[PDB]
Amino acid sequence: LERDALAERYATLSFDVQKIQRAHQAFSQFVGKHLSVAFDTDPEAEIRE
Amino acid sequence: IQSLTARAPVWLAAQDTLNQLCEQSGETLASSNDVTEYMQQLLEREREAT
Repeated sequence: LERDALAERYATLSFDVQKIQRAHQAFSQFVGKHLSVAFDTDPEAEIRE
Repeated sequence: IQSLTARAPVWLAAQDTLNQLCEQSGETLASSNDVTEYMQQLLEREREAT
């Protein structure tokens, strides 16, 4: 019974670790595909003008 | 021409430092997409190192 809560907390921590890892990997892939145009001006407004 | 002239040194400087930065890295960078790929490789290496 005691170890039940320990395992629950460990599972929560492991899931948090996995989520952070996946977020970091997504950010890495992003920057790989993404930085070239990040934060640049909006074309649509210019095209409409 | 004026526009190009205005952009003339800026491109060259862009290359110049780029070359040094390209030389600062063992791998040679040839495309902006390749630049991003090298960047993210560096990020992954940094994450593993830490």
